Amino acid sequence: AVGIGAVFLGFLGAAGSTMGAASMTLTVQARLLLSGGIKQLQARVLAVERYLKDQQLLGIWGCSGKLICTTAVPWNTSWSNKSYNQIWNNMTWMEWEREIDNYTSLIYTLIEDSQNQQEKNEQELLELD
Amino acid sequence: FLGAAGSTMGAASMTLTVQARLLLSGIVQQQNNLLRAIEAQQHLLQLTVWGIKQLQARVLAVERYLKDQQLLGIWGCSGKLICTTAVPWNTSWSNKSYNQIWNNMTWMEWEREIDNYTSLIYTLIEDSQNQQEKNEQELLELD
Amino acid sequence: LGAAGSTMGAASMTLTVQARLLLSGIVQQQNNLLRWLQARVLAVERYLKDQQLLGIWGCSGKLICTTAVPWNTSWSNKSYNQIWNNMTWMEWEREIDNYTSLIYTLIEDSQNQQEKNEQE
Amino acid sequence: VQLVESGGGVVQPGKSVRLSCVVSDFPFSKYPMYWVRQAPGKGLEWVAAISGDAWHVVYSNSVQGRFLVSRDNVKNTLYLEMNSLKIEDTAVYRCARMFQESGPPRLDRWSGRNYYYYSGMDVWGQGTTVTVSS
Amino acid sequence: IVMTQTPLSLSVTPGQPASISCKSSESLRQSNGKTSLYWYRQKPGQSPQLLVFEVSNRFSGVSDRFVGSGSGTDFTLRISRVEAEDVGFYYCMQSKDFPLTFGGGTKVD
Amino acid sequence: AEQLWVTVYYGVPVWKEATTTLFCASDARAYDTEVHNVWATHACVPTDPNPQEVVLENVTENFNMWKNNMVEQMHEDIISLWDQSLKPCVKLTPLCVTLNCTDLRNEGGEIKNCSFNITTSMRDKVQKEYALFYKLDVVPIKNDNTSYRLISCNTSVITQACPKVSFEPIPIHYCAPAGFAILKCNDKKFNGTGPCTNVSTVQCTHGIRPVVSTQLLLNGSLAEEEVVIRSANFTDNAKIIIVQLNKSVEINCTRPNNNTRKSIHIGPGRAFYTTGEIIGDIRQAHCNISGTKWNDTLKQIVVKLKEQFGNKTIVFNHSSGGDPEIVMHSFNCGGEFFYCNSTQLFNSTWNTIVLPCRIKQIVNMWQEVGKAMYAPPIKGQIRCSSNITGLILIRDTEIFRPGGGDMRDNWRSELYKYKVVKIEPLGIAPTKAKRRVV
Amino acid sequence: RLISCNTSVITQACPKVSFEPIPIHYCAPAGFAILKCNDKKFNGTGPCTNVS
Ligand SMILES: *[C@@H]1O[C@H](CO[C@@H]2O[C@@H](C)[C@@H](O)[C@@H](O)[C@@H]2O)[C@@H](O[C@@H]2O[C@H](CO)[C@@H](O[C@@H]3O[C@H](CO[C@H]4O[C@H](CO)[C@@H](O)[C@H](O)[C@@H]4O)[C@@H](O)[C@H](O[C@H]4O[C@H](CO)[C@@H](O[C@@H]5O[C@H](CO)[C@@H](O)[C@H](O)[C@H]5NC(C)=O)[C@H](O)[C@@H]4O[C@@H]4O[C@H](CO)[C@@H](O[C@@H]5O[C@H](CO)[C@H](O)[C@H](O)[C@H]5O)[C@H](O)[C@H]4NC(C)=O)[C@@H]3O)[C@H](O)[C@H]2NC(C)=O)[C@H](O)[C@H]1NC(C)=O
Ligand SMILES: *[C@@H]1O[C@H](CO[C@@H]2O[C@@H](C)[C@@H](O)[C@@H](O)[C@@H]2O)[C@@H](O[C@@H]2O[C@H](CO)[C@@H](O[C@@H]3O[C@H](CO[C@H]4O[C@H](CO[C@@H]5O[C@H](CO)[C@@H](O[C@@H]6O[C@H](CO)[C@H](O)[C@H](O)[C@H]6O)[C@H](O)[C@H]5NC(C)=O)[C@@H](O)[C@H](O)[C@@H]4O)[C@@H](O)[C@H](O[C@H]4O[C@H](CO)[C@@H](O)[C@H](O)[C@@H]4O)[C@@H]3O)[C@H](O)[C@H]2NC(C)=O)[C@H](O)[C@H]1NC(C)=O
Ligand SMILES: *[C@@H]1O[C@H](CO)[C@@H](O[C@@H]2O[C@H](CO)[C@@H](O[C@@H]3O[C@H](CO[C@H]4O[C@H](CO)[C@@H](O)[C@H](O)[C@@H]4O)[C@@H](O)[C@H](O[C@H]4O[C@H](CO)[C@@H](O)[C@H](O)[C@@H]4O)[C@@H]3O)[C@H](O)[C@H]2NC(C)=O)[C@H](O)[C@H]1NC(C)=O
Ligand SMILES: *[C@@H]1O[C@H](CO)[C@@H](O[C@@H]2O[C@H](CO)[C@@H](O)[C@H](O)[C@H]2NC(C)=O)[C@H](O)[C@H]1NC(C)=O
Ligand SMILES: *[C@@H]1O[C@H](CO)[C@@H](O[C@@H]2O[C@H](CO)[C@@H](O)[C@H](O)[C@H]2NC(C)=O)[C@H](O)[C@H]1NC(C)=O
Ligand SMILES: *[C@@H]1O[C@H](CO)[C@@H](O[C@@H]2O[C@H](CO)[C@@H](O)[C@H](O)[C@H]2NC(C)=O)[C@H](O)[C@H]1NC(C)=O
Ligand SMILES: *[C@@H]1O[C@H](CO)[C@@H](O[C@@H]2O[C@H](CO)[C@@H](O)[C@H](O)[C@H]2NC(C)=O)[C@H](O)[C@H]1NC(C)=O
Ligand SMILES: *[C@@H]1O[C@H](CO[C@@H]2O[C@H](CO)[C@@H](O)[C@H](O)[C@H]2NC(C)=O)[C@@H](O)[C@H](O)[C@H]1NC(C)=O
Ligand SMILES: *[C@@H]1O[C@H](CO[C@@H]2O[C@@H](C)[C@@H](O)[C@@H](O)[C@@H]2O)[C@@H](O)[C@H](O)[C@H]1NC(C)=O
Ligand SMILES: *[C@@H]1O[C@H](CO[C@@H]2O[C@@H](C)[C@@H](O)[C@@H](O)[C@@H]2O)[C@@H](O)[C@H](O)[C@H]1NC(C)=O
Ligand SMILES: *[C@@H]1O[C@H](CO)[C@@H](O)[C@H](O)[C@H]1NC(C)=O
Ligand SMILES: *[C@@H]1O[C@H](CO)[C@@H](O)[C@H](O)[C@H]1NC(C)=O
Ligand SMILES: *[C@@H]1O[C@H](CO)[C@@H](O)[C@H](O)[C@H]1NC(C)=O
Ligand SMILES: *[C@@H]1O[C@H](CO)[C@@H](O)[C@H](O)[C@H]1NC(C)=O
Ligand SMILES: *[C@@H]1O[C@H](CO)[C@@H](O)[C@H](O)[C@H]1NC(C)=O
Ligand SMILES: *[C@@H]1O[C@H](CO)[C@@H](O)[C@H](O)[C@H]1NC(C)=O
Ligand SMILES: *[C@@H]1O[C@H](CO)[C@@H](O)[C@H](O)[C@H]1NC(C)=O
Ligand SMILES: *[C@@H]1O[C@H](CO)[C@@H](O)[C@H](O)[C@H]1NC(C)=O
Ligand SMILES: *[C@@H]1O[C@H](CO)[C@@H](O)[C@H](O)[C@H]1NC(C)=O
Ligand SMILES: *[C@@H]1O[C@H](CO)[C@@H](O)[C@H](O)[C@H]1NC(C)=O
Ligand SMILES: *[C@@H]1O[C@H](CO)[C@@H](O)[C@H](O)[C@H]1NC(C)=O
Ligand SMILES: *[C@@H]1O[C@H](CO)[C@@H](O)[C@H](O)[C@H]1NC(C)=O
Ligand SMILES: *[C@@H]1O[C@H](CO)[C@@H](O)[C@H](O)[C@H]1NC(C)=O
Repeated sequence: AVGIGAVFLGFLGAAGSTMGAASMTLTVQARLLLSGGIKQLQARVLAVERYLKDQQLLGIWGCSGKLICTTAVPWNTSWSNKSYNQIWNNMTWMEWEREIDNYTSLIYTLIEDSQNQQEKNEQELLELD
Repeated sequence: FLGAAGSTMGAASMTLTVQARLLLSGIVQQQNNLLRAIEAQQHLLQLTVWGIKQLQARVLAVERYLKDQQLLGIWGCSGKLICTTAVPWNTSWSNKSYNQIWNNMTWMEWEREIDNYTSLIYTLIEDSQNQQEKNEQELLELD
Repeated sequence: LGAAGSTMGAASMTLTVQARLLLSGIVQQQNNLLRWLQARVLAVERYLKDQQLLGIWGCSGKLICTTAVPWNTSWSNKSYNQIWNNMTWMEWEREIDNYTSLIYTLIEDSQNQQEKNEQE
Repeated sequence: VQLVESGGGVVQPGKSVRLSCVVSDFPFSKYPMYWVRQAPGKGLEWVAAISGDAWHVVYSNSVQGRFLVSRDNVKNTLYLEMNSLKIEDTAVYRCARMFQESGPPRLDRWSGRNYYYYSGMDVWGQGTTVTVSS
Repeated sequence: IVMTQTPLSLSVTPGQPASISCKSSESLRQSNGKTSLYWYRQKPGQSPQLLVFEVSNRFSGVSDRFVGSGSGTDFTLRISRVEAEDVGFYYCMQSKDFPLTFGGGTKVD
Repeated sequence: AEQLWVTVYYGVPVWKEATTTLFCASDARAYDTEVHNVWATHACVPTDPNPQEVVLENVTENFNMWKNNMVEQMHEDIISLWDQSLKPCVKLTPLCVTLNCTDLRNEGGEIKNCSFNITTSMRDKVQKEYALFYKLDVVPIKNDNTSYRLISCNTSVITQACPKVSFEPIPIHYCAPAGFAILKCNDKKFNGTGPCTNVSTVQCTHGIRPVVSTQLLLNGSLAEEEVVIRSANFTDNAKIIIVQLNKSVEINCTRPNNNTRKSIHIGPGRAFYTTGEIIGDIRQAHCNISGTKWNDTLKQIVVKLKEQFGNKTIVFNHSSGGDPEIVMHSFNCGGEFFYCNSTQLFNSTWNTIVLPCRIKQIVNMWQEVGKAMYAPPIKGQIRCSSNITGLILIRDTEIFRPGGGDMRDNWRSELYKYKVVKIEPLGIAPTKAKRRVV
Repeated sequence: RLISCNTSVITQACPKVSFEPIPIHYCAPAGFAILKCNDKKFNGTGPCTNVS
């Protein structure tokens, strides 16, 4: 005896939209990632153990607690032959994470040890004055 | 830690300078000694009725801690205690005036005042501010 | 654990390696579920103890951060280069272990419970 | 409390009137309302419903698109406007209040869509009567 | 949905118990934990008055001999020791979803 | 040009396919007060879901009804729901005793009631008895005159089920745990595999009544007003023909024998039951189908059976092969098991039926060989109306016969839409911005 | 004969067990709490005033 239409957004609702329209939608996929006869308990740890990993990798990159952030790691045009405005206006995310799937390991090493490791030895030694 | 549950909202912010009465500190001084490894000095000796219940007890200690950090983590208010936002208060949520909320009110009664409206406020922080400011910050780094 | 013999001013360059491999180590259990996790759940709780504790200490994300708390030499009056370019970390922990929880309240209060009263 | 209507009578086909139900004492913006139609010698037919904040409106299929309802929570009024009148619309209209209280809309987390709860009726106004003939 | 009832006419005299049942096509159990079936009565020439709102609870100004029960599809209203002023009709009204319908109204003389 | 730097994003809506654990989320009304509903296991998770749904409208996900994992997780769990419930009930090992069985006063069926000595829980003195025994569970033994023995003694154990429980197939909604979104195709022209158009996202799947039947599917779920028939290769001969017809075909099946209560000897705190008396006159149980609509149905099937090759040579044939448990039509009805003869249902075509049903008591578990459940019925007669929204055929002028050896194929007909994907919420991309460095 | 043959399975308890009552402190898990009243005249079902 209830019912009204959509108001804000849905779960995975932007997953056929462009990047410029999905970038304002990230919180709904951010909230419900964690909450949602032993075999319930074996699920209730894997859902935790996946959440910590994605939380941990943001922590190392100097980017914990923010939803988005930027670094100083330069984008390498060898990774993408796509033009700029095609990416931010035409390609969806689900397609996009089949295209840079191979380069992903190179990316994550080239964030930490490249910059945010280096932005602490530089950071700690800006004292003495 | 519930010492001011009969106090008023305009006065409970005075004693809240202690870290919500050292709220989370009671957990780490617990799980240092919850992780007394006498459980490992026995391997529980069996699987017992209590160890089934302790296992279902530690999970809720894990999950319900995370649901309060994540929501503070997403709101641009990670780890703080009193943070302000950019969301304008709508008078349709509560037509109570200013001093009645603060000087002349408990907490748990104020929960039942907006327990209906609470979920709308949750979306109206993220998609209004913390989704929003990150794009506008990234525009201010484009230059 | 490579710089365990270094001095305290020298072993600080390997702080990143110790932190990364605390959690899960290298990933074992290569998806072989064919045919009984309390130890897996505790390791997260050891991890989440500290990140929350650095969150209260105003020092989440960092590895090395300063304070507004002066030292109290009744803990250990051993001066600067008596230890720093002279001693490893296992020995510095065996000088401060009795005073450990006493340090933690002071860092809690006078650095963030203090600086909460500077926000305004 | 007191619950009556106004504007009733008799008109032709193709015409258009608007009734006026007025409540007395309860907080009117808190509650939703309804409309029911008892035909003479027949049972009852549900007509319409408004939310408490006048945002949600659900019509019967037979009178779909023809009628109109509205609220004024300040003036504590309740309107049933009607268009494209037919002879079989001749019956007794009644203004009626929901039994229970209703809350604000709900907003389920998993899909950004609100929900207005709707339950039945306790206080029937004695109601006017509209006749459509020549 | 469809929801009719039975029997249409029960021309009785006071002093005996009886019951009126309303039969459901779609089963009623909302997700709140309750079955939205509302039983009430009109008098002839009058706007109706609420007998019981839920099949469990009652309303103010109601004699104790008005009892109701039922499953998700079976629904039954029982009147113990049927009183002299039980004239008029008895409509069974459901509140599952829209359009929420009625019964015909069982006449009791 | 400009220098570009990588930029981290969180909560990026992407997925890969994963295989995780789903959990039961059933009805939660009338589970208390003696409802030991073995499907519900007292209302497994009491959710009673509100199945919301978000349309995505720009998303194509290449589905497959044949390599789906969700059908595999049912056939694990259903026998797993049997196995915990088959445990505490009464074991029937000490009953395999030589018999003396005579003809019963009011065909091959219930003619033989029997008698045997047994000393279960008293453990002092044996005692003869009287029971009621059908066919399909006894064997006339060798070197003796009219002496019987149960057909499945020298298999594994023959534990029955307890009378508290009920096999009543209430609809079960599979919901998804955190970090997993069950998807569902929104095209009703979906032929079983390949892509879809505008896939949506639900919290929790629709009504799934986990009924158990061979050669048909009783209380099922039906598509829109065309008849859709899917298979794997659909050219290969030894595949399974999944039939979804657009309308329902109503079935009545009844057991007119007034079976009653009974009191058979006690195990150790374990009262065992073997069907008490009939009222005094025997009518053999039968299904009873409105044979006009069934005759109407199969010409409607070759409308949609046809359009993949030519316009010629469609037929219908009855089944074959082996003992009658795989021949005759099997289904349950309210704590009671039916093997019905369905040869009449499969006359060929071109471009009120009564079926003789047979009932046994010692019933094998559905896929494992070894143990076997058992249940004597409650008092009175039995009636259950039902539906039909599908049947299972084989290929072999092109011969169609009613096959079937797996109700996963029934669950494949129920789960021909769904796919469970895990969120990989973390993602990166480049832009012109850069972290402030001092 | 023993009393409960046809009643249920009579099962011996192992003799190397114990039976003494030992006080069992129920602790709520973390994040929860247990409230306790301290009125001397408490009916068993009313409200309280000093809730510790
Ligand atoms: C948050 O949301 C929830 C709902 O959502 C919930 O949360 C979501 C998250 C979802 O999960 C959702 O699913 C959840 O459900 C809101 O909860 C709702 O709260 C309101 C209260 O604010 C509840 O309304 C009350 O309900 C009762 C009946 O409900 C019972 O059952 C439910 C469930 O079964 C229980 O929960 C509940 O507690 C009850 O047990 C209803 O009867 C009440 O109405 C009567 O009382 C009020 C108060 O008096 C009357 O209002 C007055 O009316 C007069 C007349 O005009 C005015 O003059 C007054 O100004 C006005 N106001 C006041 C303050 O007095 C109201 O009219 C009615 O009064 C009775 O009226 C009848 C008819 O006139 C009368 O009977 C007459 O009697 C005489 C003598 O006998 C003669 O015989 C007459 O002939 C006869 O007709 C009777 O005497 C009158 N009694 C009184 C005392 O006046 C009340 O509305 C609601 O049930 C509840 N749930 C839902 C689902 O809505 C919550 O409010 C939200 N939070 C916030 C902050 O908004
Ligand atoms: C604080 O909160 C407020 C409330 O929040 C509300 O509750 C929360 C719990 C949560 O659920 C919120 O989501 C929810 O909004 C906020 O107030 C809302 O503000 C928005 C503005 O963004 C409002 O949106 C407007 O909606 C109007 C109504 O749209 C409905 O009606 C349209 C048709 O309108 C109908 O026309 C007929 C014509 O005949 C009218 O019938 C007449 O009625 C008479 C009076 O009774 C008389 O009886 C006559 O006899 C009868 O003919 C009928 O009354 C009228 N309907 C209404 C409701 O009046 C439909 O087309 C539409 O689908 C919907 O059904 C729109 O008109 C309006 O558009 C207009 O205004 C724009 C900006 O003003 C303008 O640019 C446009 O060009 C256009 O002119 C808006 O779309 C929303 O309604 C408010 N909520 C409520 C409950 O009222 C508030 O914003 C917030 N505070 C802040 C600071 O944000
Ligand atoms: C396909 O779907 C249909 C309907 O969707 C199913 O048909 C129903 O199946 C159930 C299961 O057998 C039937 O339920 C049984 O009904 C019997 C008749 O009860 C009547 O009398 C009572 C008296 O108050 C009424 O309330 C009730 O509404 C009926 O009018 C009951 O007697 C049965 O109860 C027995 O079991 C309990 C369990 O403990 C015992 O305690 C009782 O003493 C009693 O012996 C049972 O509840 C239901 O009637 C069917 N509906 C019909 C035929 O319209 C099909 O079963 C399903 N297909 C398959 C293959 O299962
Ligand atoms: C799904 O895709 C369509 C296009 O295929 C998107 O529609 C565009 O929306 C923007 C936003 O206003 C308009 O400027 C374009 O003109 C639209 N395209 C067309 C062809 O009209 C749609 O937005 C996508 N869905 C989501 C949720 O983003
Ligand atoms: C069950 O027990 C009866 C007696 O309690 C057995 O009957 C006897 O059988 C033996 C040989 O079979 C005969 O020599 C006796 O004359 C029988 N006694 C009678 C008929 O009173 C019977 O054989 C047993 N049945 C079994 C073991 O299956
Ligand atoms: C494509 O999307 C539309 C909606 O965008 C789907 O239409 C829905 O169909 C269901 C099925 O009955 C209805 O209950 C909904 O009400 C429809 N949506 C709306 C907004 O009315 C459609 O099914 C999808 N698929 C195809 C093949 O068109
Ligand atoms: C099932 O029914 C079919 C047909 O209704 C039976 O097949 C024939 O039944 C007649 C009737 O006695 C016999 O004379 C024939 O020998 C049967 N076979 C054939 C090939 O025609 C069949 O016997 C029934 N039972 C089973 C177990 O299939
Ligand atoms: C509410 O209870 C408190 C409890 O105070 C304790 O009382 C016991 C009585 O034997 C005493 O032994 C303890 O030392 C007291 N203190 C503590 C810290 O446990 C009373 O102090 C209040 O007066 C009571 N309130 C009323 C209204 O009686
Ligand atoms: C607040 O305290 C009230 C006592 O003082 C009252 O306060 C103002 C707001 C006026 O209402 C006036 O009548 C009094 O001076 C209590 O009556 C009240 O219950 C308290 N709680 C509230 C308003 O939530
Ligand atoms: C169980 O043993 C059977 C042999 O039993 C004897 O042979 C048959 C023909 C009947 O006469 C029976 O009464 C006799 O006692 C085997 O036929 C059967 O395969 C065995 N079952 C197994 C091994 O599962
Ligand atoms: C370990 O000892 C050798 C020689 O004593 C020394 O040169 C070396 O630097 C020491 N290691 C560290 C980390 O100082
Ligand atoms: C810390 O210093 C204070 C003086 O400020 C002194 O009184 C106290 O004894 C010292 N702490 C300890 C543990 O000795
Ligand atoms: C470091 O400590 C050791 C301990 O005996 C001592 O021998 C050595 O001289 C110290 N070195 C310095 C530089 O103080
Ligand atoms: C079976 O019982 C009857 C009872 O009259 C008896 O005559 C017959 O011999 C018995 N047969 C066997 C094989 O025990
Ligand atoms: C079985 O018994 C019947 C009648 O008692 C008899 O005619 C038949 O020959 C017997 N069969 C044997 C002993 O094999
Ligand atoms: C279903 O249609 C698609 C459309 O290309 C086709 O590729 C696929 O083979 C079809 N499957 C069957 C079983 O006909
Ligand atoms: C279907 O028919 C036969 C049997 O498998 C085979 O020769 C043919 O290649 C199959 N087609 C497929 C699998 O696409
Ligand atoms: C089954 O019984 C019902 C009850 O009368 C009837 O409506 C239906 O037509 C019957 N179906 C048959 C006989 O096939
Ligand atoms: C679908 O059902 C309708 C009647 O509901 C019927 O006219 C049509 O023939 C059916 N479709 C097929 C393919 O038989
Ligand atoms: C149908 O198949 C059966 C065997 O399954 C066969 O005996 C019969 O002759 C066939 N009928 C036709 C018309 O092909
Ligand atoms: C079964 O069918 C026969 C003949 O079609 C009919 O006489 C009988 O009444 C039917 N019984 C039921 C229960 O449908
Ligand atoms: C069985 O078929 C009839 C035919 O109209 C239909 O009304 C009924 O809903 C079907 N049963 C179920 C459980 O859907
Ligand atoms: C205890 O006292 C309260 C009022 O303080 C009263 O409402 C309650 O009914 C009493 N308890 C009993 C059992 O009567």
